[PDB]
Amino acid sequence: MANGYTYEDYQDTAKWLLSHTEQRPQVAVICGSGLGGLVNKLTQAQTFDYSEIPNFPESTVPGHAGRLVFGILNGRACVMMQGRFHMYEGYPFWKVTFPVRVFRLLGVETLVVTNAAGGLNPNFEVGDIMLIRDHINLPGFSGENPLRGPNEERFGVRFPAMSDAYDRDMRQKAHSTWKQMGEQRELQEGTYVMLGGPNFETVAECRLLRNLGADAVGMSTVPEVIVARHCGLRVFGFSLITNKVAAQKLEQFVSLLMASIPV
Amino acid sequence: MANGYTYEDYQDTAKWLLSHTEQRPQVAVICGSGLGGLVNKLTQAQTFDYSEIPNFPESTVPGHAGRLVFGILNGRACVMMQGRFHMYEGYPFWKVTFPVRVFRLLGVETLVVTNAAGGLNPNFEVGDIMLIRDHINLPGFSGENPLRGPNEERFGVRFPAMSDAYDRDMRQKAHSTWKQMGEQRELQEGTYVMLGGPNFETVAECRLLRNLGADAVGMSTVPEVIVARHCGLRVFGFSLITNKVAAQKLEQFVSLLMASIPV
Amino acid sequence: MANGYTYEDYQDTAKWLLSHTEQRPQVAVICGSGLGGLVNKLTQAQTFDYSEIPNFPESTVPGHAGRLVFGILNGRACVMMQGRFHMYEGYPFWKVTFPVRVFRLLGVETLVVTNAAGGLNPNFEVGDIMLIRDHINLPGFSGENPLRGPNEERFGVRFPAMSDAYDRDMRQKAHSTWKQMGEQRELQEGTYVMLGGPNFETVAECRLLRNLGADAVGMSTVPEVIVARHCGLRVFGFSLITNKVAAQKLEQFVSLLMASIPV
Ligand SMILES: [Mg+2]
Ligand SMILES: [Mg+2]
Ligand SMILES: [Mg+2]
Repeated sequence: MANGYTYEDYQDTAKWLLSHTEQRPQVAVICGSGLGGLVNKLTQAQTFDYSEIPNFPESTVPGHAGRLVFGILNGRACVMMQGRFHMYEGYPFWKVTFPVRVFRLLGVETLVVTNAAGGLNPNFEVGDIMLIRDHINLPGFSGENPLRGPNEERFGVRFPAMSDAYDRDMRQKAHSTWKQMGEQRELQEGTYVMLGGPNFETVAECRLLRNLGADAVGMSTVPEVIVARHCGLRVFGFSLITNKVAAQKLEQFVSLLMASIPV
Repeated sequence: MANGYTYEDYQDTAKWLLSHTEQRPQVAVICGSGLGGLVNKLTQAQTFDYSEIPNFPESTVPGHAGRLVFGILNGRACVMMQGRFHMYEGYPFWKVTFPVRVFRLLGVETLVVTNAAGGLNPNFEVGDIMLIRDHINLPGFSGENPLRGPNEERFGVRFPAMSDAYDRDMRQKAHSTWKQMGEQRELQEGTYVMLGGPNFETVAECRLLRNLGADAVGMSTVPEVIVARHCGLRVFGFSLITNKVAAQKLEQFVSLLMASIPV
Repeated sequence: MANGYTYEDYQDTAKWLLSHTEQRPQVAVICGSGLGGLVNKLTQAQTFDYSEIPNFPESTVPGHAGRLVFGILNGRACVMMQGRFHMYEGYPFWKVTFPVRVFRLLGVETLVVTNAAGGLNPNFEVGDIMLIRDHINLPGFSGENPLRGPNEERFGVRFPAMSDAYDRDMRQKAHSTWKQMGEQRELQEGTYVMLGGPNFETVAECRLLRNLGADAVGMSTVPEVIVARHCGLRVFGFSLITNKVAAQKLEQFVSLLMASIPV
């Protein structure tokens, strides 16, 4: 589906935000299912319901508060999406990813994505935290892509590379930080595969996905990462393994990682 | 694509049907390609062309009569779709699956799906009947799903499970019944994979599908099963292997199975 | 997505072309990325910008000139698409494939497709030329197909076969011709897989594709081949391996092949 937002639309929203808060975050965090508590660590917090922000889509899924919260996390200025958007809600990817481009226009340089996923790797257990090393974009194979349509050169190039999407340096930082935390369970890492949803997978589908090389499965994140890389944002993320085919722990982990982010 | 039918639309159609026949079926059967003769076993039959039923889509494929027939099959009150709808016809899944929700609103509790499929399992031969044990929804991987869009809580939940889609008890019943039939060829069973169509598969595609764990391939059924499970219908079905990459026999088989359906 | 062009639309465009040139090509060639120089071998050339041809879509990708050139190539009357259309540009397949049906209505009998692709087969090296033996249509698995919607019987059948898409005889001709050329590097051949794009693949995606049996990957061609076969055109093509996950050479090769095309 071709994008319906104009560059000016993104700019209008960014301007509105800049004129409503003194906060100037360099980092943006998208909180997935059951990860909304991450905004509780914020100091000097300022909240905006998605409904009050011009052009913003709305979270219709339970567990997704639908609020944009600016604040200081571990001495770092951040902006968090307390809840996100999903294709299964009826949103084309250009709407699901709208905030990512707005963040770039606010001066954000790093995007942290989080989600709740089903574990396909047999070595994963419920409660595991998997650093996303790579992804498999199934909807993208059929053309469902947030970048579909005329390319906005002011954001990025026509054919963006995706092989280096998840920042290697941050991957290293995450592991070092996990060790400083003294966690008994090792920090997992792997490939996240996105499918449309909303129904849960069949066994045949799960076997298929695992054999495709996927370690975790979900219905989000990938489109946001694609748009982030297209506009030049540094990206890193984690999947909270909510079941085998921790949230508070991940929030703590992300808070410590703020200190490791460059700039 | 987001659903265009409102709950009331389904209700209007169900009401129209209830006011045009005294029949009150507990079972619904969708007859796929070359399986239209199944309506010939019906007693006290009452037919409605899809064109005369408010809100109903139309069968444009040859071999699909495009008629809804109520009647008694093996002493069981049934409603049969003599012909179905397919995505390749240009129908979004919310239109392809419209009748399933109407059946639920008529008081139907069990849905039997049938189709003609190409055999991927090398042990299948033309004329084989494969009980559907599981499915692989390729269109669903890219987001093409009848459940896409706002969830209608009056039908079902936001994230329905699909791993237990094909009723285990009916699976057992089917096998016992097949044995009572004294059939020389064993009743096959496996995973059905759906793809969009309308063109037939290439060899490379067939090898791919088989290696994905699929036993049979077609361009229908899966969306109907997803909608059925979402609204709570018991589901079971069969693929008539029309070629290696029986109709009358399957009709007889389905007639006997009526006695095995609960309620 | 259902086709938006009527049979008459294709006919109008074909009529316009026939009334603007004396050229009556029996062969059509679609020049992919970096293959636009092929029109330089044409004698008695007549060019039409896509923008001046009624109903024609427009090439928005760099390297795609967006011109239709009629001319004589190796004593053979040809019509070449100097640049093509892609789904990632925002075009549904029925627009991407519009020219193919116009060519059929001009009296064209053979379609030669070319593209630039990434090599998945580990035995391929940059600069390799891969004769397309078969394809894997990922978008087609989810229903994204140029044939989706009501079937135009005046073009072809409802369920066209695709297993024999790439003409075997031309495959043989290509190899014989390559040998006459005295090329030191062997002519490769294999399966081309199409995905939507526009972003480049991740490593996980590349491993997946290779394991699916694909030898080369790109974001075009497959839809054109499907439409060509549907309307009865003889089809053959090549992928120029532009990188491992020659243009002038391929142009020379295609020029020699004109003599091998039947009729
Ligand atoms: Mg404040
Ligand atoms: Mg009667
Ligand atoms: Mg001239």
